[PDB]
Amino acid sequence: TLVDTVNASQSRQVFWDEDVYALEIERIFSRAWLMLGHESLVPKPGDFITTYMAEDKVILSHQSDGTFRAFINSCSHRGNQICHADSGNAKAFVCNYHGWVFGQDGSLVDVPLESRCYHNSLDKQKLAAKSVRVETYKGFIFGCHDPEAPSLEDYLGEFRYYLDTIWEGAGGGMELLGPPMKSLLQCNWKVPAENFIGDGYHVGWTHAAALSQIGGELAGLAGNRADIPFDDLGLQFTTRHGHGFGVIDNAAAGLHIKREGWTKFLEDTRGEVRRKFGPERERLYLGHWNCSIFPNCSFLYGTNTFKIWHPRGPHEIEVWTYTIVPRDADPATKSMIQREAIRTFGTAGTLESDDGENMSSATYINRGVITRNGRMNSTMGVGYEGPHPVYPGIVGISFIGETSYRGFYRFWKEMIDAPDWASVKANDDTWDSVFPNRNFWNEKLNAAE
Amino acid sequence: TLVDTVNASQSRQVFWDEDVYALEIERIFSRAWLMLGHESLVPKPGDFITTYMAEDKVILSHQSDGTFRAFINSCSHRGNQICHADSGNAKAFVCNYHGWVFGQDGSLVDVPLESRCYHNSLDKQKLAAKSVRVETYKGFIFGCHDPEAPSLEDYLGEFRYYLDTIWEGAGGGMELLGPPMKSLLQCNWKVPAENFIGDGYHVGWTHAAALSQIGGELAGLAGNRADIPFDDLGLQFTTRHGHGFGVIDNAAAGLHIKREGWTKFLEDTRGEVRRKFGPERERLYLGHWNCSIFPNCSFLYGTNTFKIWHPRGPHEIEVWTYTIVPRDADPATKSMIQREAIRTFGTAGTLESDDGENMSSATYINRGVITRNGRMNSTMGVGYEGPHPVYPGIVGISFIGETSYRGFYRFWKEMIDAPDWASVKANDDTWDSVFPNRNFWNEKLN
Amino acid sequence: TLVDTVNASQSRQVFWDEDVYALEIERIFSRAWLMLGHESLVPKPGDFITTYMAEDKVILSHQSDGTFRAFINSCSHRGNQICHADSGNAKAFVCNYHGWVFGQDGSLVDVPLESRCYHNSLDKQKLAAKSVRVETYKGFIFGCHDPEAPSLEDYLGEFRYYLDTIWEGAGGGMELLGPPMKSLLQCNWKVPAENFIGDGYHVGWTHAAALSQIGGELAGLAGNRADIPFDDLGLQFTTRHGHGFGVIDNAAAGLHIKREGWTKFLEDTRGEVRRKFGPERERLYLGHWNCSIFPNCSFLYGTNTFKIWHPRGPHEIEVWTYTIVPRDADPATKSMIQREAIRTFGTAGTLESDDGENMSSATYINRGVITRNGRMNSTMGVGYEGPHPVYPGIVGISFIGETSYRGFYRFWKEMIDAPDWASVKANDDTWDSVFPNRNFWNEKLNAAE
Amino acid sequence: QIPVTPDVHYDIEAHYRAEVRMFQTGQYREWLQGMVAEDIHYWMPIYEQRLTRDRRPDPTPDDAAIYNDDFGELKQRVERLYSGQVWMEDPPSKIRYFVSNVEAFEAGNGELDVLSNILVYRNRRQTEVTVHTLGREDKLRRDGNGFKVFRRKLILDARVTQDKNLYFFC
Amino acid sequence: QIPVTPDVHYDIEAHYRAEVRMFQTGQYREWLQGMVAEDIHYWMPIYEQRLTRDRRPDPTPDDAAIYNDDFGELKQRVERLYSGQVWMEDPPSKIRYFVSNVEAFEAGNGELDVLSNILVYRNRRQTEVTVHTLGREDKLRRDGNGFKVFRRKLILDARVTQDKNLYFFC
Amino acid sequence: QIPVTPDVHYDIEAHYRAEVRMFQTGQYREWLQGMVAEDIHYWMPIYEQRLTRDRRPDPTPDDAAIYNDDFGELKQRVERLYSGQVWMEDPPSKIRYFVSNVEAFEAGNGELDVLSNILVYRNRRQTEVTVHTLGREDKLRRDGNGFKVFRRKLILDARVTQDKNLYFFC
Ligand SMILES: c1ccc(-c2ccccc2)cc1
Ligand SMILES: c1ccc(-c2ccccc2)cc1
Ligand SMILES: c1ccc(-c2ccccc2)cc1
Ligand code: FES
Ligand code: FES
Ligand code: FES
Ligand SMILES: [Fe+3]
Ligand SMILES: [Fe+3]
Ligand SMILES: [Fe+3]
Ligand SMILES: [Zn+2]
Ligand SMILES: [Zn+2]
Ligand SMILES: [Zn+2]
Ligand SMILES: [Zn+2]
Ligand SMILES: [Zn+2]
Ligand SMILES: [Zn+2]
Ligand SMILES: [Zn+2]
Ligand SMILES: [Zn+2]
Ligand SMILES: [Zn+2]
Repeated sequence: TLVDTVNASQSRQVFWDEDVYALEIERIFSRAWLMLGHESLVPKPGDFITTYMAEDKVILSHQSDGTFRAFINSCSHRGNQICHADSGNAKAFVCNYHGWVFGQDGSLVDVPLESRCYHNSLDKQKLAAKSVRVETYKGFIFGCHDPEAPSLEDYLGEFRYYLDTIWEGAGGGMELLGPPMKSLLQCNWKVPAENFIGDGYHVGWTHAAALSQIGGELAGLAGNRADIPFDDLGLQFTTRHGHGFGVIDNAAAGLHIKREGWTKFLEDTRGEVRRKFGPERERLYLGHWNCSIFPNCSFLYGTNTFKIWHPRGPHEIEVWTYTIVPRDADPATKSMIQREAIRTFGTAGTLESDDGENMSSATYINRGVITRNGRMNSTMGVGYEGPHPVYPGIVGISFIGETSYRGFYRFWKEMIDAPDWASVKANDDTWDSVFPNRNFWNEKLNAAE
Repeated sequence: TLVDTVNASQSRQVFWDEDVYALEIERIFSRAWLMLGHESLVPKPGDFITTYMAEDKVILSHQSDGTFRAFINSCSHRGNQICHADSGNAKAFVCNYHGWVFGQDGSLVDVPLESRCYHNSLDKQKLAAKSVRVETYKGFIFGCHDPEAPSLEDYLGEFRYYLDTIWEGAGGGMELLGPPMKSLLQCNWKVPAENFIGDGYHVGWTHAAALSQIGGELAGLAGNRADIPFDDLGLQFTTRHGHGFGVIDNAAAGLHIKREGWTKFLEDTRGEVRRKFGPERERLYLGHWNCSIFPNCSFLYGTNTFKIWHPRGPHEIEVWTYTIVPRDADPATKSMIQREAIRTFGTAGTLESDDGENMSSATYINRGVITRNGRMNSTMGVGYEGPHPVYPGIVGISFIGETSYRGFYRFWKEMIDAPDWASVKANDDTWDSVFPNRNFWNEKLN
Repeated sequence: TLVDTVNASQSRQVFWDEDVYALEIERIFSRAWLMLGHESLVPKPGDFITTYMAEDKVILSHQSDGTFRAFINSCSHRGNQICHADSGNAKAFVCNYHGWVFGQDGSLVDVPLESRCYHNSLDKQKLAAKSVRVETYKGFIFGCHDPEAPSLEDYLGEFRYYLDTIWEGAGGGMELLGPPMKSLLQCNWKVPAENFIGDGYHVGWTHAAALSQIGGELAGLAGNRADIPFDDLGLQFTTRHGHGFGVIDNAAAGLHIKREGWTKFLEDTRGEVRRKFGPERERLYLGHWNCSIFPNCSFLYGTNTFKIWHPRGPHEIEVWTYTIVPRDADPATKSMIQREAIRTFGTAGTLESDDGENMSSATYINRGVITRNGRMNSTMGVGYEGPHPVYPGIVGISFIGETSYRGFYRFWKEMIDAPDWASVKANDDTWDSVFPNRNFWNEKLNAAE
Repeated sequence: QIPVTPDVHYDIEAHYRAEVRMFQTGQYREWLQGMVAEDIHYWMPIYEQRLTRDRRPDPTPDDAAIYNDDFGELKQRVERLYSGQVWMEDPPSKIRYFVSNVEAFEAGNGELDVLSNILVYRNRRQTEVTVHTLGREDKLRRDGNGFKVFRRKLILDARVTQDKNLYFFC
Repeated sequence: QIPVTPDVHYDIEAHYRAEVRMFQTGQYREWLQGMVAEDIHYWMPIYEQRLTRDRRPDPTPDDAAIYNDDFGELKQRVERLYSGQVWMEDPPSKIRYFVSNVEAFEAGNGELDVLSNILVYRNRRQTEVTVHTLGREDKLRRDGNGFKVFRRKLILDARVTQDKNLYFFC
Repeated sequence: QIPVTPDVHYDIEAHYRAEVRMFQTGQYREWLQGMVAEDIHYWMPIYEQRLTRDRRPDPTPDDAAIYNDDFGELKQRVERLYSGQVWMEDPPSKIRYFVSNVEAFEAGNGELDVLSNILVYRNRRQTEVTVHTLGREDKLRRDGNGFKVFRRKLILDARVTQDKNLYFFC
């Protein structure tokens, strides 16, 4: 047993084993929708960015017709990489080896000496670069390798309820700012994934240094004091397709010292958000998030950092750090949020620098044979979770909880066990049977007030 | 086959192959007694040291009661390493991720927000750190993962006869002196293991510069000359559980230039060793040893260097170099032995620096496919050996021999073939059948 | 399929996959004759070099009787490497661990303390360093491991017709000039192999800056412009055992800026070469070659660079660059050719430095799973090829083609599929059936003039 | 554009040598105080790989950057090493700088434009080692019997940082 | 073998520092005319691993060498990088030099024999990094005001070059 | 202690530059005579990874140490390289030092406290390469020729030595 959804525990082979990584690449990264980027990274027709779909290099390009297309960054001639630039504007991509010109959708448009050497016998339509399915959600561009997969709408599914709160907001929505901060971290891709999905428990201990100096609202978390009630101060969420996040109330501009533009933006837009998405989602709109979109995209709403974990084997990843910001926010406010986000969660971040060893140590400790045969515990908040009357999916009582952990590894187990999407789609009705307490929030809300 | 005990030869796959190394980890380092350290490294109650048990990290801790417990250095929550310090004093070990504190025996004593977040719905008895069995022999602490294994004293077995000569001696015994010199050598763990078990043949050739420079009684070995009688100069030994060592007669303080404390200690304590263990073991007490304890510990009594080969895969190891010194020796003598041991066999040792390529080249030459299909030869002095009347186990004629080589790979082959200890324990009365000449020492002495 | 000979395409798994490399090492490097060196590298009795045969370290030595013997550079005692010197003169090789003396033929001749410690019981006859089967052709020394393999002349076969043009020529022949230039390149060994066998197509595109600067005859290739007639400018050949090369007419001393002695040597020797071999091979004698001998030797006659690609796994090689010069040429001309060859195709070569990425990027692009499951095209000039009524094997109309590419991977597929040399030799009469245009050159020659 | 005199070059070399000692010994408060001015702009911009034909301008302080701090925000970074309970850094990682190719130029108004190469070697725990190479561009002014940097631009060589973090001062 | 004076040592140090800046900034044409003589011999011989008992003489210019160029052949190499359009170098590799042990000695005819240690760090693309340790032996003359090298022997440490190429000046 | 003057700092730099050349060329006997005092204490302590709350004293020359030699024991180490037939040194392995951050201070009685960073790059055989970074604390002493070190404390960065050995001076 790699993952135990009933007991809420996982084997240490998940971070270390190379054959498990082979199953992950086949039944997750070559199946589910992966984050390519945003339309702000490729705004004008012709603009493109090279990015990773796990270990596959891909060129996301903004098309001349208006659509967004992506394809594998590899020439059909000898396999050579077509484009090496991180970003730019190009109507056609030329390979550096022989000069095969590729189109904006990866179609082989032209080849040098076609009439002379090839004698026009080269079937260029069959020699197109392996195209990738591209779909957008509120500007955020995703990518998928499986034709039999569902839509990006359905893949997010009930998680769209939450995303709409911030990714639409008061009509403006949000966008990514580049260029990103690329850096290699010697750890498994799931350790930062599980961390950013619902690890409010480490915030007080690991980031006790930074939180104490900054002060404000989040200073009380430092040292893991038992006096402060975390159940009333926050909540946690998890969905059908492994998407989940923790939320801290009234801490949107938490870590920001220079937050005038960002704080005023929320106070001006909270009235519109209360009207659109109700007071239940306005509560989230004013709070600090710690989200991971399955499998390998994470972000912190409020702190406004946006990360994507590109796996490079079972023991290493390449962390791409963007800065997520509102569209309708001022250019000065966007620059302010960028500086504060990078100062906190950049390559030399005041917080991010603390997690460095926490990610690597968990992975490379499994180098020992007796160690990796052991197991991991994710049972924080077992019994105190279930379907909320208002909020969709499963909800936890506190942000310092492991409801998101369980939901992440449950969908992981489902994807790893299932041979195809047809087997996954069959369990749409009975996916949350592993969460036994059904009448939890009914009894809890009746006891309150 | 991997090992041939009859003809005394081994395949080159033993130093290279991945699947063999996977079998080694499981059928050796996860079954045998591995050298963790000594009471001197953790003298007072509360003192601890982080160390290796192969590729597993472990925390050896002196308990408040006095006993010693060891456990895997990994938090039961997410698997993160609990303690990164080499040594120190601690009544509890806190994990750096979320703050899970563990006791001296590796039990989950307390966790932050257990009342609030967990609601006391956490079986902390079952979520303790993976404990390891810990037994000690004359101060020297060992560790074992397999619960079905025998005792440490029985695992040593007939080798205890020899160990008692030096690890008890006059009464005090010996102790390690840290901190150790850690260093990565790109080679298989067996190559140093076989070297220190009984490779006196390489000493005259490889360390011809150091021996000729230092001079003295060990200077004659340099160059490998046939005129000197090696049969009279030393002997070689090997036991049932893979342990073995060579000995040079009256060469204890051979490599030491400054040796007023170490030599005079032996001169004062030799009379006590002669009374207790007799003249047969007095011979060893004055001689320079050359030992390896199976699997992966080794030392040199005389030069007083102590090494443990922690494997990091089939083509890499991490060498921890402690300094083994006598307890009852004076503080000035202990420090003198430490400087001479490091100057000879340290990271920048005058001898150890010569062996660097000899370890690595033997392993990485098997990168080629045609090369690794070849074989190695350990047949120096085959037949010229057998059961000694006085000394237990099997003994060889000269220290320049491969009796310990044969005995090392023989028990190695047995551990690799046996699925459990019951299969190994079955062949206690038929382990030395590979050595044919039983009436060798009976005729030689007559 | 790993290689498709009908459609002329190969899978990208060949550059990347470890199991394919395991087969390559079993079925190609352990079978085929590998280039060890030349007489000139070890000219006198006692002379040796250390070189590789794949990942195996070997010691080639010039014997007392004049013959050449090779053996594995590894001691029979504990495996330790015997000789670390790149070259020298020695009547015996001593292992530095214990001192086991090995002879020139790799026989364990002497052991320290044999009578004393070993008691003369050590069977030295059975403990010789594993000998490699050595054979030579026109000075060039080869090495083989397989006992059932054919002779060196049979292995070359049809290709010797071409080799005799340069490796004998006027009578002098050719020789290698050491010491070589050793350097690691993060790529598969087949990518340089296919490049030097017949990639005239990349010469105009990749080396446009270098060729345009030098000028002369080869300056016209810069940019691969359609105006020029590439068919008349050269040809391309391939043979049974995968040996093949392209030719550029009257461009031998093309890249040589200082070509005084080199061109004068050709002008003096072209007459006797014409009378010996004929005007069809005189054309070759004056032309610029780009050859690869299967599996892993390659050279450029004219520019006079000689390379051997020693594989260090599927994703790495060690390039040994020699300089190939004629025996009868003057010492000043040899040194002039040496400087011009290294300046062009050395470690810091003006041309070779351009190809650095083209080799590595083609290999490491297959790090992604979706990428490496794709395919590579090699259909340039398919159909425009066949058996020549004068030249042996299969010939192509232009040197900018992929006849050699097809023929290289065709024999590669034959070796990887066949379980032994007996199964290979069965295809002696039906190897070039994959080239369907039988009546190509008969129609071409009769239509012309 | 005028290069500084040999005597002035020694003082700038000696200033950086003292500055390196304070980084390695962990005296950041004492560095921030002497060798850093209150109008400091500590800047380490993110250079992305572009084609040479690309006509876009180089990254400005308004664009994304790893470091982009003033004195107050730079002081906040320094206090984490002192007042913070950072578990990664008990004990502190051993760092060692190798400043070279120091070239000062007179920028007028008693201000000096200085260019130099920096090779940072970092060691932590048992076997972890990471190496970084940077191209520093400074503006130093004479303040009392010494120097103080007020503009500082650090150009990283590697696009992808092969390290856990870049939390170290240059 | 007379060591140069401290005043002359700085001028040679400052010359190599200005020389390093030109390689890093990619100003090869100005280097080729301003800091190199027209009778230059740029040489990098191929040393091989021999036994100590071997008595064969060390590599000469007649033997094999990675570099063995005159002035015109150096100009052939420089103009490739400058006017040409190399795809491998679009964009362009980040390079950085770290010169050390600059010991100069006086020779005849106002010439200076200079020994130097060089560490070259090269970065390119996303995660590609390579290091080269090298020993330099030069003969410099005083082109007032001003030095110009006319002999340059580069000694590589590693036998097998762990890099795609060695196409960079020292 | 007060920092040394520019003229004195140059002589110490020139002394170390010469000292490095003697290590690279393999002139260990001439080094020991000229450049080393007869009461030398060559010391390289084995530093341990300890928690910040642990308040044990720093290692001392009678705790474990890799180097802990006097002049007579330094001769033993030098004579191994000369008269000895070490096989790992056929052929002799290449080493290259990069001394930086040299800062001298007047201790007293004609003695100089000198701190400096050292980066050792070692190469041997075909593709074997190892790097070492370490801090050096010296007490130099003036005499007829120039200087002579009588105390030398070398501080290794890495806990676990990623090399076959540390058999090299400084
Ligand atoms: C995961 C990642 C970051 C945080 C977080 C850090 C600081 C302030 C607020 C939340 C919580 C969970
Ligand atoms: C194996 C290892 C070391 C020695 C040895 C070296 C020097 C002095 C005494 C024994 C003998 C065999
Ligand atoms: C393959 C390799 C090299 C060349 C070539 C390069 C320059 C000049 C002449 C031929 C052609 C094909
Ligand atoms: S590899 Fe892209 S053109 Fe040949
Ligand atoms: S991992 Fe050790 S506390 Fe959670
Ligand atoms: S290993 Fe070569 S002689 Fe023992
Ligand atoms: Fe965090
Ligand atoms: Fe030894
Ligand atoms: Fe080319
Ligand atoms: Zn200053
Ligand atoms: Zn500024
Ligand atoms: Zn970096
Ligand atoms: Zn100048
Ligand atoms: Zn010259
Ligand atoms: Zn190099
Ligand atoms: Zn001096
Ligand atoms: Zn001292
Ligand atoms: Zn080191």
